[PDB]
Amino acid sequence: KVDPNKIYTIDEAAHLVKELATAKFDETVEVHAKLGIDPRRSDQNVRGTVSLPHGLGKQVRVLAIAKGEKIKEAEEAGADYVGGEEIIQKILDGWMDFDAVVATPDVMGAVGSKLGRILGPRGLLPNPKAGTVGFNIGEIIREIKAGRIEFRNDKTGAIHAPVGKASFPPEKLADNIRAFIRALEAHKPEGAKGTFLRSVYVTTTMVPSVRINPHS
Ligand SMILES: [Cl-]
Repeated sequence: KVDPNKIYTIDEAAHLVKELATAKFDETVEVHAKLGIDPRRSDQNVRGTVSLPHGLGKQVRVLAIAKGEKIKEAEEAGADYVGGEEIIQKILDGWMDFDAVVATPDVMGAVGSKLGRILGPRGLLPNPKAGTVGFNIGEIIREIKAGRIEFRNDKTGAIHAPVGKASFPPEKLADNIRAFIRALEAHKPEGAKGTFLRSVYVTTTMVPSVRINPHS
């Protein structure tokens, strides 16, 4: 009960995420967008933050994956669950309990290579360009906690970012996308070519993609 032909309004995807929302887990919503830009040229590489008016949810429980001291830095940041390969294994074991995952570059080769089949479809997979991956584990642990998200230029000019969860009532979820969008829009360079937002798409684990009208 999804139409490939159809282009969806921000509201229409929003209600459609809930239709398809399963109760076995609360799914993070993500907006994906093709930015008309050329990442090759450095001037349109887009970097910017926005505060989702309702955030990622209010009691955001964070899983930090890291090595070294940055593990302590991560539980002194106030992370609800910290760890290392033990933590990965406790996921493969089948433990999904967290609302968010963040990580240092250091472990990403392992987290990327192992957790990808599991975290990714649920929008729990750390990405540096979602501002969930970095050596400053402290800021990310708080910013994500503070509900602030930062987009970064993908290599092909994609962008992703968590917009919140499928349990959100849909109007509250709509406000998030337009918000992220509005702050996404703000960052177009001056010498950019045709329309800044080429394609934008809503996703969850049950809606592999919708294409939306970002101005609706
Ligand atoms: Cl179901």
